[PDB]
Amino acid sequence: MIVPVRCFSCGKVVGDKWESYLNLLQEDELDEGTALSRLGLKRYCCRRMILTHVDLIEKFLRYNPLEKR
Amino acid sequence: TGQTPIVKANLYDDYGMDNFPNGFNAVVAVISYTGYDMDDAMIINKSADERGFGYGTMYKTEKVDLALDPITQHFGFGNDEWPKEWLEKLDEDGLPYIGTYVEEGDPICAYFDDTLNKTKIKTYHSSEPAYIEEVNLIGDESNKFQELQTVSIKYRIRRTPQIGDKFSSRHGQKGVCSRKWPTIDMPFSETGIQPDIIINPHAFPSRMTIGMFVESLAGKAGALHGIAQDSTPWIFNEDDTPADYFGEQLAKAGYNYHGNEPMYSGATGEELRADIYVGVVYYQRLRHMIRVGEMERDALIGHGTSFLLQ
Amino acid sequence: RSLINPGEAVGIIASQSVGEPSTQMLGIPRLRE
Amino acid sequence: SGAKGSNVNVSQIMCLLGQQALEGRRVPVMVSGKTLPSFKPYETDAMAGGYVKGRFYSGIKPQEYYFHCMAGREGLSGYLQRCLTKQLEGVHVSYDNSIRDADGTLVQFMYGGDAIDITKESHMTQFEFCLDNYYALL
Amino acid sequence: PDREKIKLLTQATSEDGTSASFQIVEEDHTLGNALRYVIMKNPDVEFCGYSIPHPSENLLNIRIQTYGETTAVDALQKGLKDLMDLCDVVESKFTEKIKSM
Amino acid sequence: EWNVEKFKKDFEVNISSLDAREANFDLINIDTSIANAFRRIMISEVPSVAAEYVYFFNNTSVIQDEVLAHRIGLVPLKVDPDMLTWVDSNLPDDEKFTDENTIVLSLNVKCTRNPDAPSTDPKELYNNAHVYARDLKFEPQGRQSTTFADCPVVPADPDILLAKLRPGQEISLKAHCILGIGGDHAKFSPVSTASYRLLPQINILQPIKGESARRFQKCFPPGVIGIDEGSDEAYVKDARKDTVSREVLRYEEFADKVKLGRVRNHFIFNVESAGAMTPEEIFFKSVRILKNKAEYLKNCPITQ
Amino acid sequence: GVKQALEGLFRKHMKRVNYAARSVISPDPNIETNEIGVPPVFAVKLTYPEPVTAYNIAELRQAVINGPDKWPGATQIQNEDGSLVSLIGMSVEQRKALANQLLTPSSNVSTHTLNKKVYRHIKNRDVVLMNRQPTLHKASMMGHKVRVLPNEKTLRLHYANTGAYNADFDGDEMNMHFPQNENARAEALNLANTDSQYLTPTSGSPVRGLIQDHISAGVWLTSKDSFFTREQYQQYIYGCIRPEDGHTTRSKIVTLPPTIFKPYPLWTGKQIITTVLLNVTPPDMPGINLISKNKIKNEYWGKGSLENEVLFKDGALLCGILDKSQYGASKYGIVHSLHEVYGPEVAAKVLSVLGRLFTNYITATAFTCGMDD
Amino acid sequence: TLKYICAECSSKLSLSRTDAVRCKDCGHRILLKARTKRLVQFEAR
Amino acid sequence: TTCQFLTKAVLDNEREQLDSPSARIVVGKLNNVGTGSFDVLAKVPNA
Amino acid sequence: RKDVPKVEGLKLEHFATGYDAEDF
Ligand SMILES: [Zn+2]
Repeated sequence: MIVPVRCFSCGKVVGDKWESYLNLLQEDELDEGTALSRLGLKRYCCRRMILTHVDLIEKFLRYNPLEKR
Repeated sequence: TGQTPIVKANLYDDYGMDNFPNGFNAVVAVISYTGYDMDDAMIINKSADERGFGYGTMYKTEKVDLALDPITQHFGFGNDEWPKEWLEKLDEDGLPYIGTYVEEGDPICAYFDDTLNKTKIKTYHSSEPAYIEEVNLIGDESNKFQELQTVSIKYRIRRTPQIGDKFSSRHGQKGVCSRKWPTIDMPFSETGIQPDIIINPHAFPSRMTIGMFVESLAGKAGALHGIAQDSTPWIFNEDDTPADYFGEQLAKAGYNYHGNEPMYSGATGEELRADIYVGVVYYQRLRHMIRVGEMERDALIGHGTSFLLQ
Repeated sequence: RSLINPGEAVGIIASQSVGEPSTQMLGIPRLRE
Repeated sequence: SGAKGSNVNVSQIMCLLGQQALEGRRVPVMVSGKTLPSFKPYETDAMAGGYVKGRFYSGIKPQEYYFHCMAGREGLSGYLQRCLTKQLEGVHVSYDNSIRDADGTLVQFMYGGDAIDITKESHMTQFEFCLDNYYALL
Repeated sequence: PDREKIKLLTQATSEDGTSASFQIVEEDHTLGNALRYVIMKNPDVEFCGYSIPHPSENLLNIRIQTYGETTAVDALQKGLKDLMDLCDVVESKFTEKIKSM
Repeated sequence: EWNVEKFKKDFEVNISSLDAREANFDLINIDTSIANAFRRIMISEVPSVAAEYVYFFNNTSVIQDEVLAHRIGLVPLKVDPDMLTWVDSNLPDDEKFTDENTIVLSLNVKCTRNPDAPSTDPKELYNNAHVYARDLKFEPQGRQSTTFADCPVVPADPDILLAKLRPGQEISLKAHCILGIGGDHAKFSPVSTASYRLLPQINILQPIKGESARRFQKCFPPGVIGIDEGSDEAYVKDARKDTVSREVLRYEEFADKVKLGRVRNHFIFNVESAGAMTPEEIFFKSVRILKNKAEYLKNCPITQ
Repeated sequence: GVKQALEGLFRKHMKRVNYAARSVISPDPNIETNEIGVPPVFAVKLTYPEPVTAYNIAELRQAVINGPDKWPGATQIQNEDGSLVSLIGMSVEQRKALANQLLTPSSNVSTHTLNKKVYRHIKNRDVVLMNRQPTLHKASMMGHKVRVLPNEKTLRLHYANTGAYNADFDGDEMNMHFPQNENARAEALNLANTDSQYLTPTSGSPVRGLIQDHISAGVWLTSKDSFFTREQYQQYIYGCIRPEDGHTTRSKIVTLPPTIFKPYPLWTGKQIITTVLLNVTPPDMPGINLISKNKIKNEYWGKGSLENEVLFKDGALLCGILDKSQYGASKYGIVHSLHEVYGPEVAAKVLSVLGRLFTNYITATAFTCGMDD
Repeated sequence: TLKYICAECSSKLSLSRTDAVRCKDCGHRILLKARTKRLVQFEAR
Repeated sequence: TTCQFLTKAVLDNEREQLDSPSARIVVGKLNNVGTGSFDVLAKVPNA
Repeated sequence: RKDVPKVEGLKLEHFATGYDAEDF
């Protein structure tokens, strides 16, 4: 669904780094690895957290029974 | 909490399997430490489970139809007759409040039948308590004479990983949850990480699931460098070994070539005898949670235990 | 002091001693004959 | 150590799988004389017959893979005991050491010819043992 | 004073009176290994070790066997008194180095 | 012979880097049993504060009540403890929660539609679409609403996403933040990672000068092996920078000409905070807990 | 027809009994090999009828006060007139009153012979019949000693029982039967128990021994290279031998002198095995004398080693390591040799002691494997 | 405030006794029960 | 063949002595094997 | 059969506790 709060392995807050990661890939045109480094993710456990995040919430939200069309 | 595999065949994307995640990437250590893990039993981290690791939910739907041609049973509550505290679960319409916690015996719906002139209820009965997720009223199979008799109620049953639940890697290595081991009591890595799942080393010599062994050093390499690795069959050769391929990747990152990690004991705190084999493996949580016959009669005769038989 | 004690169901024990290892197996057709 | 596995498993891992035996014989062969569409009709080669030179460490060729799949898959007393137990249930040891049926009819004049409990007849011939532990057993 | 915390296992305590096993509730390796280390520095302590009967039950067992002229109770009391002073040394040196920075 | 004053003579502390969040310090000539004890307390004993009882009034969002409640609990609050007393569990809810035992955080968000030219951004297309940790409004109640005047309750990380909404949906809740320890739930952890690593020892048995010295230098991280000249032997400049990869041992020319060990007395601690307390405060409290644990047993009656 | 009704009635109904329990089995090396870990859920249900007497009036009065929801309590009380009084709906006040009325003399002469009964729960000294289906042989239905383990939801079973039940902890289920009289108790404790079963009657060979980690631990612990300091040595001794749990035979842990005196005092690994026997075997009897062999050939241990020859002289391991061939379910090994000289109770103690020793020794000395092999 | 959401047009329209079980805005025979403002106690675990 | 053996029993006017394990189970009598191979009597002191 | 092609750019990314990526 959404970006998890804290890394499952150690507990480093990762939830505030999802939108910022996409901005580093789009606007800054950086590679996956360098983008994660600038966010402050050096442990491979914290690295995979954001790198491997799917974000199905954006797919899920497109079905809204409260608004027409 | 669905997760995309680091170690995967490229055909996973060709079938868009990311639309339906089947598991999660877990820190798995091939270690015999707790003593509760052995052959068919594996250990899950308490602090991991507390953080929502491998959490699942189960939805069950029920159809409450009033058919058993003249309408007798009507959804709602009858006047003058009303047994105590039923309004806590059901709304004025006799249907339950969507979100309400229900246990076996609690009223799941309310109606009134003129044949008995009494206000009756359809009880909820199951060993597992639930919450109401969806209530849908369906008044079909009629042209102009419309009235509701059919209602569909969906129950949300929360399912945290319990001792007994099966877990398996993508290599046919299934094991029941023997215990939810605390992180303080769990073995801790040099990096400061304690494994999410513990697999016993005595599982591998009989099963010969070496795919999991290469998956461990591939998953670790891909987590560090941030790159998915192809684990499509026959990609590698006898000359081009994956253990050498991801081994080089592990050495380049700053870890041990043979996929090992220096780990410390959670109890004594001292460094363990040798470096423990740790990596990132994609784990799957499996959905699954008196007659005394002639043979038992025979066994009680066998012991010569006549009063036990009596 | 190595003598046996009457009251032992040697009948059941015998059939169990022929039955139980015959699961590991000529074989059962010959034993049936 | 005998902890798990054998030198046979070790040799399949580090050396070779060997000849893939199917129901006592080699690999099944088609009416065309071909063991696989890859091999020549009536091929006089060990590989064609199912002999795998490859090991699990280095990997196995597709022909060897299919042949291993054959041999691997190839591998994948109730009433007899019930008939004996129903007729022997009553048969036991009597207080006169003889083997008697439920109705008192004699089946065996003795349970061997020495009246020894099998769960005791072990160190009864271990004379050196008994000698080294004379005062302990006395 | 709470009596459940420290208990003397009389079924193992010497008639009089150097060897004796003590059972502490809500404790493990944390105090256990630290306490047996300090008790072992005592020249009168002959034998000392700690043992946790089982992880699920909140118990800690510490055995103190001494030579003469000192009971096991005294050896335990000295162990606790020395560990307190040891911690004061650690706390004093850490405060000093914080200022020394 | 070991004395507590003889320990003071040899025991040393070395601070490499002391940041506002993480501190890298060394504990020289101390036992494993003491160094491990501090690390265990700086991850279990150290408590903190955070939501515990989320009281929902409405939740029309896609995110289930249980999940949304759990997420609020996980959000670390920039609240200093000691300001709060410990809650008692035996007395009922009307007596249980007080101005000294509980902190209240409210969340009241309603999503609507906005007119903009259309992929279109959710902040442009809808109003109050994304619910953040900063949307948890602090509500001071009772006897003390002046004690938190110069200390407002704000989440440590405000930009934490809590929920995503579409017009028509609403979230209405009252969260009761209480005092708890990390052993009970991870949502009470104060420090991220408190771990120590032993000082790596590289025992050079042979001089191994020449071009083999340049080969030996590449086996360890850049700032570890230093070479004087072609001769003058091959020394260890900074053995502390070593990763302990054992890369030098997987070469026939060095496998017998070098030994890889450690300094059992020397510990390199690395302590990062979650944000509530400074890494020094977390270590100091760990030493204070070990002392108090030994003190509590000292002034205690030895029963039976 | 009535012929059709009987065909059959004889096979299908000539029988569901009452009072029983079932659960998935979970492994446990901290309980005795003759015990069963009973979840507190079962312990508060599986009551019993304990007749109130002068010797147990104190124990049952508490159970009556405690009631049906506080363990160890009581769900019901049966008067001498034959009537039953349920304690389920009652508050602490009525329960206290009934407890002070348990040992009152019967006014009625027609029931003066009788005494009241208290339907209490299960204690820690009751017998149970453990059953793992199919019950192909009587060893698959043994008597276990109840050990109520707090915060448990599964039946805990020791690894020594795995063989006889042919039960693997792969999500297996076991039946627990709680016999309700002393004659049935005596039978489950002395005939169908779990002790007197070290040697199967099929071949008179052992079916009891340690299985995997313990065997690998023993090869390392009893190796020549394994040395231990005074602190380490004494720890390994108390770690597996606890006098308070009645593991000792001397009421004081006796210790051998070190094998190395100068420069540093050091104990060998084999000396731990000597010390464990020295504290579990009777003091009145002499030490064990056995010349056995190992599964591991001398060639593996280097030049001129005799480490294959297992040598025990006056209860002292002087030569050879210990394999599956010694403390496994293998004939004429150390455990079997101990079983013949000192009996079944001592051999059981040695198995539990060794089982603990290896478990604790492995904690400090883990073991893994790689591909380099 | 009594509510019933239509399955098709998503219109929140409640209807009493002796009324056709159908949405007013569009001819749809399936309705969804809406929620209100209640108090649901939860543990942030 | 329960009814067949029963017919043969009736025609013989047979007396089932209840000495076989099966017969004893049918009539609820204690089996004569093992613990049922003897009787237990209590020694009483008064004449 | 053509062998797989190696990758590109693979520097270090793990150092001591109080040491950053200052050493090139
Ligand atoms: Zn992390």
